[PDB]
Amino acid sequence: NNFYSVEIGDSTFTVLKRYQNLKPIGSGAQGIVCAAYDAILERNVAIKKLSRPFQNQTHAKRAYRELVLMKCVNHKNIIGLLNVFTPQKSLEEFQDVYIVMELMDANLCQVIQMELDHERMSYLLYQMLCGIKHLHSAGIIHRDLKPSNIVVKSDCTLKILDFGLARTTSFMMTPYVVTRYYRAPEVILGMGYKENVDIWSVGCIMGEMIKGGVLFPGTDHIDQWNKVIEQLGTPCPEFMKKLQPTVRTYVENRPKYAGYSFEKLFPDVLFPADSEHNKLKASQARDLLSKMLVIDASKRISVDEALQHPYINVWYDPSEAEAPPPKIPKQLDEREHTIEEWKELIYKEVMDL
Ligand SMILES: *[C@H]1[C@H](C(=O)Nc2cccc(C(=O)Nc3ccc(Nc4nccc(-c5cccnc5)n4)c(C)c3)c2)C(=O)CC[C@]1(C)C(=O)OC
Repeated sequence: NNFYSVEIGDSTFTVLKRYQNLKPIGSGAQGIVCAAYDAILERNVAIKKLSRPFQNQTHAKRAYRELVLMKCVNHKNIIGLLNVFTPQKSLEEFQDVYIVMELMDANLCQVIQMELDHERMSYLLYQMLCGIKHLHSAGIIHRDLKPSNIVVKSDCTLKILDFGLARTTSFMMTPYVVTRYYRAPEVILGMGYKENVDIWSVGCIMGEMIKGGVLFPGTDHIDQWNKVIEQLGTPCPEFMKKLQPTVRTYVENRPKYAGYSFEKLFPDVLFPADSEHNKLKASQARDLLSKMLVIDASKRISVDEALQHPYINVWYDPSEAEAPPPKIPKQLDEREHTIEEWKELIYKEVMDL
């Protein structure tokens, strides 16, 4: 009726007539989405087709949370929901959901390819830190931040696609993707997490921008773990006492590394060179890299203190940082229910807007 279906993008896509010229922009990140032009609002918009959201229990939990969270999150550095629609008119035959949001030119991974400058790099990192603070403002910790979860436009405006792994494993189900490269020590040691875990992830991304490759490439679960202490250093005794016994020895049992200093791990040579100012802000980069790339969680730099760091404080505007916190309605965002009950609630979620 008011919907038309397109067969390109390797699947039948049924959209409102407002969106036309559907062009596939899908990739390795969770889900396959395409690009289209929304005539009514005169803006190009990316649309995602969620296949079988209630197919299984874990599918619904990830589809349900992101749907309620992106609906009620209002931030420049977090992607937002413009319109939500489903072609089916029946809950009984309800099958698929489509998500539309502001289209962006590329992901962080692509921008990492092009080596950048201090002024642009600081702005990219600054935006990520304000997004985390807004999420931590509502009590949300992502624990899955990665260069493929982060999208940017050509004016270097940064947005975050995923809302995290929620509450919890390095062997997740089909909707999730493990992506262990940018994970913290606590995520791999099962010791527990607080809000400073995300600081670790941006540290690996910032180092990846400078170095040009993944800082800690691990073949398996703990090859990453060996990679971390190989360069940063062996954790000092106070940290090793508090881990649970079964892996506490294993941390102690493996070969000890003194570790490399950040000075030669991140040398000034690749940084911008003939400048002093870039060389000085290279000193501003390494000092903060020191404060976030510490395996000990409790004395890690926080995002609030990271946001007021001289490297990042230059862009400090309270609009992005000291924003009003988001409230989530889903009070039981801590629970699971029936597959059929899962299907009905997301159906009610999509249909009231
Ligand atoms: C990074 C890198 C890599 O392979 N990445 C890569 C390579 C080629 C093309 C792309 C790409 O398509 N990028 C891209 C284009 C357009 C958009 N636009 C956009 N806007 C809003 C929302 C979305 C969206 C929403 C949900 C799902 N997908 C997209 N898109 C975007 C976001 C991106 C990307 C490598 O060489 C190594 C592998 C990396 C890490 C990678 O990307 O792995 C998949």
